[PDB]
Amino acid sequence: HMQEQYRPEEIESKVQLHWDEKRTFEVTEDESKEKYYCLSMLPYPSGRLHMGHVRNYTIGDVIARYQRMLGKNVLQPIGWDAFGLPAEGAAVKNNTAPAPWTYDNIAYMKNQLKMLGFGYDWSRELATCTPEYYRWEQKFFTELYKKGLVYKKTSAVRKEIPQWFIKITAYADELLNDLDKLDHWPDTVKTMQRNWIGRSEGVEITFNVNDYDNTLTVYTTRPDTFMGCTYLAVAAGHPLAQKAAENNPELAAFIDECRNTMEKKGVDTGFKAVHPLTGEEIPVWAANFVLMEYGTGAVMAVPGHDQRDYEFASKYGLNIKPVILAADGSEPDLSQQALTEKGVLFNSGEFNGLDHEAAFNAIADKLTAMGVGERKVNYRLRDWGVSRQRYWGAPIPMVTLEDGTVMPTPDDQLPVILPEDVVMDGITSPIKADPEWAKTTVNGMPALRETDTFDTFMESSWYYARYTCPQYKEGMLDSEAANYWLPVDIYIGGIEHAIMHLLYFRFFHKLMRDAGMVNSDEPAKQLLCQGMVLADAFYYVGENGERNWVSPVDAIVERDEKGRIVKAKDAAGHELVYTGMSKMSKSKNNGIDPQVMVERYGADTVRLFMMFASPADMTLEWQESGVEGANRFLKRVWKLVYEHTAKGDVAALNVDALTENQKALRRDVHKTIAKVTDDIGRRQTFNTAIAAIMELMNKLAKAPTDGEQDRALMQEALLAVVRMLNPFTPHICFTLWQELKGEGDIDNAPWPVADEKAMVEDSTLVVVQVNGKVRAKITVPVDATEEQVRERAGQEHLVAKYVIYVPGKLLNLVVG
RNA sequence: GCCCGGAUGGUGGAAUCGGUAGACACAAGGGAUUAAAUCCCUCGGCGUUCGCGCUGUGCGGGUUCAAGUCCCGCUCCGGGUACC
Ligand SMILES: *P([O])(=O)O[C][C]1O[C](N2[C]=NC3=C([N])N=[C]N=C32)[C]2O[B@]3(O[C]12)O[C]([C][N])C1=C(Br)[C]=[C]C(O[C][C][C]N([C])[C]C2=[C][C]=[C][C]=[C]2)=C13
Repeated sequence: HMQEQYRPEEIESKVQLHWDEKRTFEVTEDESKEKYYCLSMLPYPSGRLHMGHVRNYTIGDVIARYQRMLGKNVLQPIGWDAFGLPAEGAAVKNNTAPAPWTYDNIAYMKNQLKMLGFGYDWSRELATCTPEYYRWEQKFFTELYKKGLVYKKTSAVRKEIPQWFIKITAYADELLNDLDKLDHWPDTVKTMQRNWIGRSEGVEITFNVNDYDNTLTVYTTRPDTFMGCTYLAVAAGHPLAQKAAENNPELAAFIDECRNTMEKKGVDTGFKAVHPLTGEEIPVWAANFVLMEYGTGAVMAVPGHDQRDYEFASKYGLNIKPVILAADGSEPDLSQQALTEKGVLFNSGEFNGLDHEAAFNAIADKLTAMGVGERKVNYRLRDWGVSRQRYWGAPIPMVTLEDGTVMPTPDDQLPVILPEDVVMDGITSPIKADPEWAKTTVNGMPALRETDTFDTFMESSWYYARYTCPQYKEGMLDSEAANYWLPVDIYIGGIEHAIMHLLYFRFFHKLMRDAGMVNSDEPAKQLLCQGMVLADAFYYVGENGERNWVSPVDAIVERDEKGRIVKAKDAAGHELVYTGMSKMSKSKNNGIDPQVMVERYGADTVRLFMMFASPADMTLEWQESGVEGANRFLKRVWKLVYEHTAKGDVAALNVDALTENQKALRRDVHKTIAKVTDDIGRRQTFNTAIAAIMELMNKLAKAPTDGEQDRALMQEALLAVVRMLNPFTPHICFTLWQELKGEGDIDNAPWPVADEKAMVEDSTLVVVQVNGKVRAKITVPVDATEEQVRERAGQEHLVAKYVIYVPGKLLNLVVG
């Protein structure tokens, strides 16, 4: 009783309900099956899904459904990165609280994800704003504090705000070195992490300052140039600069100008530091290019060999000394710029003649012996600031006794619950505004608990591991369950997370490994960064000179003979400027609502277009015509199955009794199976895999369907096609598999395997070239020798008119 | 300015660690059909006797029998970034 028309509104919600009733995608830690952990970055509950979520999650679902078909035990989890700033403002504007707003958004977006047919294990679903989740990061933060990895300090955000830090710098070498294990991670992401880590090898040099109580220590990556140091430079916010700023209004003004935010700017402090090797006095200047946060907040200036110092000394008349020769051993030309390149020393006394590595070592060694030097490794990577002065976050489990002592919240008081029934005044966090909230009792003593909450990247740093044991009440992780599934096989997300989430979850993994929780070094094997979804963008210039962005749907376009947009207007008469394909946005007004598209064409059409239009890691250009083309293709697949099943049951296929035509058509079915298998599994080229299925569908629509063996071959092809399309379009394929009388549910059906005997080509095509230009195309047996292929090539008349040989492919003959 | 990318028909894209350039789809133009929609052929440019011939992967070069693919440049494009 198959329907003639393909109507997704009659197929999809029934097929989705079936997946919920049968718990089809719910998995456990089954040791008899090879596991596969396919993860996609968890969504933030903003209210509605965007095309970027649809692309990310379709990619993940294609892999999870295919890996299942190969007989693997697949974990495809989903959850909600539910804490965050956008709930705080939306609660105020909508006269509600961040919690019911978030839970309403989770419920609406969850329905949207189900309407897309993503095969998630919904029993492992998590909301990171529930105490059942954040209680484990609170307990883990108390353990890190006891391990010496957590400290508090006032840092600059400009306001100096006291913050909680986790020492990520204690793991920097490992984060850096373990990038060489990440062969299935993109080079871009790895480069961004190497650069963001910024490992640096140098020397700390300490100086004595005349009429100043403390010493002054600088950090240098070029100690070889120490004899060409003519002055020192400190940050504006540096202690020495602030001491001198009292008897200096010129310096006091500069420090304030710096605080109230590539040109150089500086004021001489008036302090004189003594060069440890010459005993000479050099001035100490306050500089704008020196960061207080990096190293010691002070540098040694060698204007002759550092370009920042060159421009600083040239502007302020400071001394520029040459101490490094140019590559050819000649003295450098410092009249226009600094000599940056590393080389042999001169004007360096006992250090003359030493090459770069020898000069670096000898000067570092000499100073180290004198007590005024020591090698130091610094990192651009700053410690992880994890606290926020915001309400909608997980409470920090730290307390301050009346004693003045600071300690973690005791285990028997965990979790520190964030109250959800609150009224937001927009100005202050309800847990800060109510003075009684922070008043607690710890170790029998009155205490004030932390009112700052964790930043949301704390919950996203370990969610991937919590999906392995989401209802485990005895700890953060069940090591047995975690190690069964971890590391993640493929993590699908965006490159925009390279140096934030993609680095924090690597660090968090190692902390868990070092706590005994996991037995692996890295959280994810392969990282697949999907590209942005693009849409056309138009704007008109208003009478006031303002740009008003118009949605492409609202643009009436005029095209040339070659279909390119030549002129465009809107229904109001405004002349539109087409800007091309760009990132979807609210500023550009060109966003496409995936819910509008799923209701218009069905989830399978939307799913298939996004996998077909472009390679997963490249940008996708949203085109209405391309989505309609995908819709038409699914209707052609439906039509071929409708007509085939309308002819009743089929006979058993006999490969031994096949016609020359019937065998060649079967060979194309099996060669397609092999290509689609390699494109989805090994290459991850879903577009070429869908193209191969479309090419085969074109052939099947031309094949005869009258005759026992024609109908039996068509049965083998339609059962294979429906299974190959299933990861992309699971709802239509679930239904078509039932119409074709396939065994069980297509979700539990095996992935089609190519019959090696069906793909034995008895002959091959040899392109015959003479001087590289193709002149002939011949057909020779696959078992033929080179002599047989050359004799047959010579027999061709056009070849005869006019020696490299590739078996079964090419034969080129250079003209002599 | 720096870093890392990228450049193939009218468009998205294919050609998988050199060997038939443009698969597959969209757009367009013919065909069936009483406008839309769907189905069926044609389709890089130029020339053509309509058979095809010549050329063609941003621009120059190099290795090679052979380069879209590998290497060095120049131009244009894109994302990221801020004296560490
Ligand atoms: P990092 O490690 O990288 O760096 C270091 C350096 O820098 C400086 N500093 C220090 N500290 C500081 C702060 N705080 N801020 C700012 N800055 C700073 C110093 O300087 B040096 O080293 C160090 O020393 C010397 C004298 N000035 C020198 C020279 Br003679 C030369 C050079 C230098 O430095 C530079 C480096 C930077 N960068 C890395 C560069 C580059 C970039 C890109 C490309 C290439 C290169 C110095």
